[PDB]
Amino acid sequence: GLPWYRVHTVLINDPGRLIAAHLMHTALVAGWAGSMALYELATFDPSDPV
Amino acid sequence: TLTYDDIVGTGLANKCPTLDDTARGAYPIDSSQTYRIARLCLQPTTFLVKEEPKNKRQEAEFVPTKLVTRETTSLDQIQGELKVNSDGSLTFVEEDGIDFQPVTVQMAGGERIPLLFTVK
Ligand code: CLA
Ligand code: CLA
Ligand code: CLA
Ligand code: CLA
Ligand SMILES: CC1=C(/C=C/C(C)=C/C=C/C(C)=C/C=C/C=C(C)/C=C/C=C(C)/C=C/C2=C(C)CCCC2(C)C)C(C)(C)CCC1
Ligand SMILES: CCCCCCCCCCCCO[C@@H]1O[C@H](CO)[C@@H](O[C@H]2O[C@H](CO)[C@@H](O)[C@H](O)[C@H]2O)[C@H](O)[C@H]1O
Repeated sequence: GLPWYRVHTVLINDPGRLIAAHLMHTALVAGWAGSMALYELATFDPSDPV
Repeated sequence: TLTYDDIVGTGLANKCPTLDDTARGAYPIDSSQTYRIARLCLQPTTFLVKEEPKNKRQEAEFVPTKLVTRETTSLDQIQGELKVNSDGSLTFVEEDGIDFQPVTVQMAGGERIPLLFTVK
């Protein structure tokens, strides 16, 4: 048993599975990035900037 | 010169009659003779839609809009007598013709404004 709060330790020396991990975080933050954008475009009212 | 198989599809059928830069002439109005208008054409080019008041009474302007239909805008074949009543002024009286076209333009924001472009 490895504790749950350590599961991600399996990468401390796997530059491949680390870059793989890091690649997935970036991918998610972009998803969210454009994701958010769309949500806002789908609800932003431009009719009055005053 | 240009015929149907000559205009079909070119969309020239919507644009109407031009006068080569030779104009600036003067069509003598007899007054002792009755005049009529054979063909009066009206070709739309730009449509504007006064931005609904903001509520805040601050002079609303007419903004441009995108034509969501196609080249189905021109009024043509319009005719009627060009009456020459006293004091030299002319008065055209529309009698009949393709004097109306349902146009729909997509506005700046998102809306779609359908109007009945006419001169009935
Ligand atoms: C810069 C980013 C960063 C990175 C890459 C790491 C990386 C690491 N941390 Mg560290 N950590 C960080 C920031 C970071 N930490 C911060 C800011 C704190 C203070 C809160 C800590 C506190 C901390 C502790 C106390 C421990 C680690 C441990 C570890 C190692 C294993 C992690 C694990 O098992 O996760 C697996 C985790 C889970 C199964 C639970 C996740 C639960 C949270 C509450 C859910 C939140 C979810 C949500 C999606 C997150 C959004 C993130 C937000 C910032 C946008 C790993 C090397 C462990 C270690 O050293 O192991 C020997 C360990 O015990 N970290
Ligand atoms: C030639 C020089 C060089 C360059 C330009 C980079 C560039 C980069 N490194 Mg790498 N690195 C290098 C040498 C280099 N490294 C060496 C010698 C090592 C030791 C083995 C490492 C070890 C290393 C680690 C351990 C990590 C990085 C990471 C990263 C990225 C961080 C920023 C990011 O994620 O942007 C976000 C992405 C973009 C918007 C850019 C996408 C476009 C790229 C440039 C093209 C990808 C296609 C190309 C054909 C193949 C990849 C080439 C590779 C050299 C990067 C970035 C792309 C991190 C990572 O994994 O990133 C996710 C990371 O954790 N690097
Ligand atoms: C520069 C800014 C930045 C930084 C430094 C980080 C850093 C981190 N991110 Mg985050 N992320 C960011 C921006 C950033 N992110 C953005 C803009 C998004 C888009 C919304 C995400 C989305 C994201 C996701 C979807 C995931 C991460 C995860 C992670 C952690 C991965 C490593 C790890 O194992 O941690 C170990 C864990 C920790 C120390 C996290 C606790 C720290 C935060 C601050 C607490 C948040 C509190 C939370 C609401 C309380 C829940 C409690 C629970 C009991 C109910 C790391 C702490 C992964 C993760 O946390 O999985 C384990 C993950 O799945 N990030
Ligand atoms: C390919 C390149 C690329 C480009 C051109 C953009 C462009 C944009 N992004 Mg996206 N983004 C990218 C990749 C890219 N992104 C990637 C790979 C991710 C992760 C998946 C994201 C995640 C992301 C998020 C989460 C968000 C954006 C947002 C935005 C918009 C502007 C926001 C802003 O002001 O950021 C400014 C950023 C910074 C302050 C970065 C500089 C960081 C510090 C100051 C420097 C640290 C430097 C370090 C210490 C080195 C030393 C420096 C040395 C010279 C001395 C902009 C359209 C925002 C938006 O509006 O969403 C639509 C937003 O919220 N992006
Ligand atoms: C099968 C196949 C394939 C593949 C696949 C792939 C590659 C996939 C991917 C996938 C993916 C990649 C997926 C993803 C998913 C996602 C999700 C599921 C998300 C979600 C999200 C959310 C839920 C959100 C939210 C929100 C809101 C609500 C608002 C605000 C903002 C936000 C956005 C945050 C190929 C092409 C080869 C071909 C053959 C077939
Ligand atoms: C090929 C790359 C593709 C990239 C992704 C592009 C996606 C573009 C989506 C943008 C977000 C649209 O968000 C959506 O906007 C339209 C207006 O335009 C809104 O439409 C709203 O006003 C129109 C009138 O203008 C009403 O007829 C409609 O019933 C009402 O919901 C939607 O309520 C909103 O949910």
